[PDB]
Amino acid sequence: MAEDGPQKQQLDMPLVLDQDLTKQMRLRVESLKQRGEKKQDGEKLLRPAESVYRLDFIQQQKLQFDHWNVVLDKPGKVTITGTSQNWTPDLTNLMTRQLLDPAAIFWRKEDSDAMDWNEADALEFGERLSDLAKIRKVMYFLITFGEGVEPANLKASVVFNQL
Repeated sequence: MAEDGPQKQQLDMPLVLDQDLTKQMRLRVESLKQRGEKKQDGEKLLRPAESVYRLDFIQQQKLQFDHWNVVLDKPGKVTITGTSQNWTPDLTNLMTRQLLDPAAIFWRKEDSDAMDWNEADALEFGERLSDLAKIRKVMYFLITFGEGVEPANLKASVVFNQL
């Protein structure tokens, strides 16, 4: 319950995964209800490399979109790709550099509670957030568990301080 802002309003909303992968994450909620025994929280499914980021639009306009601490059921990192709505993470994933893609990256190691945030790329993505004001209808983005590793179980967390 740490107060990130001057004790004002705090709006922290987690972000969901691609619908297919989310099929394994939300299925997690059911895992705890039926046989949540060996059903680990992560997503033990071999998926290509695409997680969507879906969250209602926090249309506060007083929104302090600041933290994008994203995690995986395993200490590691994941890649964030900012593309247009003509690119679906479900039908596509981290595409080449021909598409507009500012690659921002977050790395969370629990054996090393250190987070490496590549912002120069996320700064360009800062401009992408303004475009959100044009997609103010919802939050949608592309993600990809680094093909070869298992973040196909990325449970993201966003801590913003609402003004």
